[PDB]
Amino acid sequence: LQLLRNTRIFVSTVKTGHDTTNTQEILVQDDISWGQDSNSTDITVNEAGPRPTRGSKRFNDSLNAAEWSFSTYILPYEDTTTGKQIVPDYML
Amino acid sequence: STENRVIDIVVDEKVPYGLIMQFMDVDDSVYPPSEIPVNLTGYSLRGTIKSSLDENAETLASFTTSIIDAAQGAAAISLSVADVTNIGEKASKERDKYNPRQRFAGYYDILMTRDVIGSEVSSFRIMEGKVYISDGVTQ
Amino acid sequence: STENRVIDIVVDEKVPYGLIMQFMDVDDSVYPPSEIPVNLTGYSLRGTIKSSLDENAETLASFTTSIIDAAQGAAAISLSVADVTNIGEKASKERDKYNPRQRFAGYYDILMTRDVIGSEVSSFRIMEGKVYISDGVTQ
Amino acid sequence: STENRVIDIVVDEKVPYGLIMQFMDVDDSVYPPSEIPVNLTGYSLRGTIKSSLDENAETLASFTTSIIDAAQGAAAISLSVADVTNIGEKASKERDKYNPRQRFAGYYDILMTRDVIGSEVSSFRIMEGKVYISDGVTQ
Amino acid sequence: YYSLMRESKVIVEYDGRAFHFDALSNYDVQTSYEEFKTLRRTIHRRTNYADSVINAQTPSSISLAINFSNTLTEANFFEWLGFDRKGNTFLLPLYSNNIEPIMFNIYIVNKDNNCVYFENCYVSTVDFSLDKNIPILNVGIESGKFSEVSTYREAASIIQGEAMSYSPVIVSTNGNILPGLISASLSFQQQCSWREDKSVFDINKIYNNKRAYVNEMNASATISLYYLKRFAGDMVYNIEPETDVPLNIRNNNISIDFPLARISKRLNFSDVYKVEWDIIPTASSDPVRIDFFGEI
Amino acid sequence: YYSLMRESKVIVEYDGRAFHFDALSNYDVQTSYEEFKTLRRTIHRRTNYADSVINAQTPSSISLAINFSNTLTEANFFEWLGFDRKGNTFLLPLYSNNIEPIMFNIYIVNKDNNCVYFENCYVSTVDFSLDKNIPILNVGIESGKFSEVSTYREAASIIQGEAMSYSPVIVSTNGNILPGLISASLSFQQQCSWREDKSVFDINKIYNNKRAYVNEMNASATISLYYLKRFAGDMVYNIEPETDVPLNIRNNNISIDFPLARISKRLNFSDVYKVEWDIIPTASSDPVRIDFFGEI
Amino acid sequence: YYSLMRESKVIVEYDGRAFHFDALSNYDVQTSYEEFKTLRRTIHRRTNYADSVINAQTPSSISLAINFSNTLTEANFFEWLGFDRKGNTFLLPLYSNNIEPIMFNIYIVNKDNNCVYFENCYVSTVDFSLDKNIPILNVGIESGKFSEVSTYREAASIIQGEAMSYSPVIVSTNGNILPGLISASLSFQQQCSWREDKSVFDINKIYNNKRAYVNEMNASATISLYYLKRFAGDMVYNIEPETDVPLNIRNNNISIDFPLARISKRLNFSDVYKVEWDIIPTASSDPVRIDFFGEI
Amino acid sequence: KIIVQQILNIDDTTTTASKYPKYTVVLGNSISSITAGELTAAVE
Repeated sequence: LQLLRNTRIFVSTVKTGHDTTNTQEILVQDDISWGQDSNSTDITVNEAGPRPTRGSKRFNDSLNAAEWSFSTYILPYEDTTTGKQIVPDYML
Repeated sequence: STENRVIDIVVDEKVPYGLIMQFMDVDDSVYPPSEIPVNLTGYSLRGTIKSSLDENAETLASFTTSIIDAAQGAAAISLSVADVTNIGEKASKERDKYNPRQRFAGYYDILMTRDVIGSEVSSFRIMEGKVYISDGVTQ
Repeated sequence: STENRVIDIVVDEKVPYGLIMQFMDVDDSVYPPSEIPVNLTGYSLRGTIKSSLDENAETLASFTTSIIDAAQGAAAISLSVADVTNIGEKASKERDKYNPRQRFAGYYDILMTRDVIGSEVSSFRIMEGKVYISDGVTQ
Repeated sequence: STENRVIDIVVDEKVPYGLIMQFMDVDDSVYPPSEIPVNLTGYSLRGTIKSSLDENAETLASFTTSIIDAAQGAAAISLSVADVTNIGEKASKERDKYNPRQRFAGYYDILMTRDVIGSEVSSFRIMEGKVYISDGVTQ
Repeated sequence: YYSLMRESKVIVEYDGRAFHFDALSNYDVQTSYEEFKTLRRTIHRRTNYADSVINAQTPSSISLAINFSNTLTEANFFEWLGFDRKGNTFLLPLYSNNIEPIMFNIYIVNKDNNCVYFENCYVSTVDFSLDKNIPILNVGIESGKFSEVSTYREAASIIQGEAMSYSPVIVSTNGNILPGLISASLSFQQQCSWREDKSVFDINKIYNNKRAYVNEMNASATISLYYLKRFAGDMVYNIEPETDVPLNIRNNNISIDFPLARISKRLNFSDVYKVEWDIIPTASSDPVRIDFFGEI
Repeated sequence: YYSLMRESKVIVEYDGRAFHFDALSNYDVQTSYEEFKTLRRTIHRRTNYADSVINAQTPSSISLAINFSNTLTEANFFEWLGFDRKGNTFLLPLYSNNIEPIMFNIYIVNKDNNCVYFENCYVSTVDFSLDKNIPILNVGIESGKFSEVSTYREAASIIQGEAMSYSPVIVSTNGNILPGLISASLSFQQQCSWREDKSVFDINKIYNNKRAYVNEMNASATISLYYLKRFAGDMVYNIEPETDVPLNIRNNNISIDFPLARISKRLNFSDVYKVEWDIIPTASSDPVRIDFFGEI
Repeated sequence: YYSLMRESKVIVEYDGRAFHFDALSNYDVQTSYEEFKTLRRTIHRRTNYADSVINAQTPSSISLAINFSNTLTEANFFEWLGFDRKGNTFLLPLYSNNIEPIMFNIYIVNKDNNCVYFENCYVSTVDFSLDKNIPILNVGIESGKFSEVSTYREAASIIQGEAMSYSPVIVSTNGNILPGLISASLSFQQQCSWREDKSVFDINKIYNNKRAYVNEMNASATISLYYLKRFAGDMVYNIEPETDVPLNIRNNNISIDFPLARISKRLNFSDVYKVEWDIIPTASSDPVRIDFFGEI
Repeated sequence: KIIVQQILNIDDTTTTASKYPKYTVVLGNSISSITAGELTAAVE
């Protein structure tokens, strides 16, 4: 079973040919959240009279856009190969 | 347009049933149309009702058929009271609130052929649809 | 106009019942449409009442039937008082909110035949519906 | 009408380039406005391409320029294939989302002069814009 | 002393009797005067101040919304509208001997003698629907004259009783019930015109309308249904306009019958397909019938 | 550089002076050109492309909403509308020697020289109410010509000052105060027409309107009250239209007087009974008066 | 069995082929019959029951909203509207050899054979905008005849594919891009009239319209911009109407070109100053061009 | 360039395809063209 604490996050500029430059692991605090959600449309006949029809139908219509959030400590450091300062999430 | 091949029929139970069909050429040359009866000499009609569209569905009846007039271009098909009574026990048990007598019975299909072959083609599907039975309380 | 075959009936308890009907053929090729009395020679009527559409449902009554004025298209059908008593005994207790004097009792049909041509007969379900009993305090 | 001095250019790789232009003076004092070919005697053209507006930006090419039909106001400007190769080598890799065959390459200007009267000269910036290279798979 | 609609009262006076419509749900009214006005520009003097005079009371419209009441007193509205009456039955006469509509008289009453009186009036419309709600009857009236007054005729036995309980509508033809109802709406009318009477004899007097003549009557209805078919090839419930249909509409307590009617149809491809029937009597039709029944 | 209404400015120029209405609350404006267009269908060639030309600037409407200002500068609107002036007093002249309305000139100013100029204009309406809210004065103007321009005439001493404090309305007749006020609303007008001047001499030139003539002036008002009576049989507060009533309307800081007026009445049976008076001067009435007073 | 728009289907039939516009976003339709009616008042008998007859089907309007689809099938709407076609290019012919518009035929299909068929139709309008939203194409159609029917022609390969991805609009002139766009809106039309054909031969028959003739075509557009100037004294972006402007409008996937156009301008002093351009081709202009490009 | 086509019936033998339906079949449950009065007179 998927345990949330085992979660790891990688971001990339690309779908393929991932490398140490186009792709970056990031730290998180354990307050991460993510997901996607469904919009569903329900219809029923409004009827008069003594012996009305009664049922209903519904249809899945569309999805909302996916949403994500996470939080991170600010952590400036010196890039060991260049002597420049960076933070791990500069790509963001 | 399309041929309007799809037609559905209702049979009144405990009473004989018959349908007549006439084949005509038509020329639209003048306002009263130049319709002409087709010669039906040496043609035959077949048709059956089955409970569902399947390889081994139950068969309820075969139509009685004949040509009444080869030159008026008229064929007829019919069902006896014995056939339609055999229908009325095997059609389904649902009834509509506003229309309690009407019950679904099955699917039907009318097929015509030349009695002596043209060989390149030999038959065609005239018409098709489904059959409902109307319950009745007299004999 | 609407092809209505359907009419409900209201008999009344302790009282014999009778209905008269008049047949007219109406032609709308010319205006206003022309209404003509049907010569009712050689036709005959039947009909029955039973408590449900079911194939086992028991008969409650059958109509007396007679032609009245063949040249005028008049016929009549009727039920004796004893038949009415049987209806009233068998019928529901349930009342009707639009008229609490009426109680449901069964289904009916007045199947009619013609035997005029060639000594050969045919039959069709000219009129159909439900039948109710109205209660009466006068005995 | 709009005083548009500005037009962008699309050269094509591996292929020499050339543009012809026709000069007309249009007078709208009388209707419809009268269009007249400019006598192009004694005028001369220049122009250059370089990779940015910057004062240090390096030159990529300069136009061959010639008058064609002085009485008709015709002149032409052109670039040799080698110049086109230099453009294609220096130009950006970045593509354009409206036409992925086009790549940005620099800025250009075709400054023009007249030396007709009194042996004294004047010059003005008749046309200006960007220049792109279109890629070609045929070599 | 102010006044308040929430404790206003309406009394109708006719035939030397008076009707207290206690169960009023709403009403709306205006009153106004007509004026003649001219500015008389003139090159001697480009006058800027207008010359004007008030002449006449405008014919007020009146509008009422009334709930159906056990003891049925509101049937008198149909009686005044010009139906003939047979106990609780009302009939349209196929042709009518009236010329003037039935004139009647109205008090509006409030506390502190703060009363208003409308002297000549006639009914122009009665209109209601059975649309899945407590059936509310609208009335349109006109009145030709008004005044304020300190007093009103008492009325106490002819009071509109308690409201009748709800019940669902049915529509039928020859005892066939009609599937999938959505609504029924009815209107009845007595179109009239006032005869303009103003004369040079009326100069420097205020003028009123005094008599009107009946132009027309109408009875008409609308029905809304869901689109339904019994089997695909059926013909009975097609779009095409039927004619000479006998048609009957009722609640538990009210019944309306058209012995023969002409039906227009309109279809709307809303999310569920809807059909509207427009109903009218045919020229040969017999008297349309209306009945009322009191709940126990 | 964009532009913003929230920092736009309006300057009025007249008589070789300029008025800075600093205390503007709102304004609305449009500009447009008229065009002639024909499609010239022809059995030789059923042309599909229209032939058309632009000819003239449309006469722009202008609309302004202005708060009342201590230092009273907005009185010049009445002066331009064509009241005669006596210090702070304004009067309608009973008849007028004008034919053309008073022409004047407008700058709209913004940052970055982004300015607009309206060359010939006239006031068509001034209109306001004392309806239990900070009294806001509307103005309707027309202008016959516009253009964009890089600069404007400075104006700095003729600036509309601080807003006057709130105070409640009073209505009175001969010093009788009137019970149960709800609102008072006023309008004043200078109806005019442009003289159409376009000529075949103007062909292939853009054309403008240049002169207009005064058709009419109006002064009129409405009052809304609750319906009240002193005692049931009273006559003074009846519905019937009075005439030759002297009428005076004021706030703390503004006063209007009709020396003689004609009153129409309308009554509305809303939840509390309401009355509207429609007011107009009589032909013999003396000059209506307006006064302004500055708060300390 | 009811019916539902959420599972309705539309099929267009033409040239003995059929087009399945799968990607429908919305549609709206009505149907009705015309009736003749007279009340025949008569001093012998002031009849109250009207005499009336139904004669003809009304010409239905149809309205559709369609998303742009990869595989471009909707280009056939322009083909039917009467553009000439050159692969994916469409052109207005400067003059046209048509008299009748291109007739075509429509099925509306649903479950349970519950189908409807519209027999003679023509396109009257195509209309869309690039206003910062997924571009939705409206169509206005008329049809002269309808009926209900049990069946429809299958269509399965000519199906409108997947929707094209979003992209932002550009406007340009001679490759100058135009600063500060807000919107572009386009419309194209084929104004037509039905020829009224009803005759005394049609008495006691239901009548339909059968033929129409083309009155006009139009192509026109609107653009909304923020007001901007390069430097205060500039002339290129003034208000004054330019003429003979070449104008090009595109997305990633759609391109429209007016080789020469006439521009009206209107300016609005909203909170940020806004300008509207009204666009029309000049009589001498060459064929306006339209192109489509599929996304990869 | 253009191609037109139709189904091949069993009765039509063979002929050039055409831009219209040719045959029509008409259905009913009964004949209205003959009266019982005629048919009886004919037998009688």
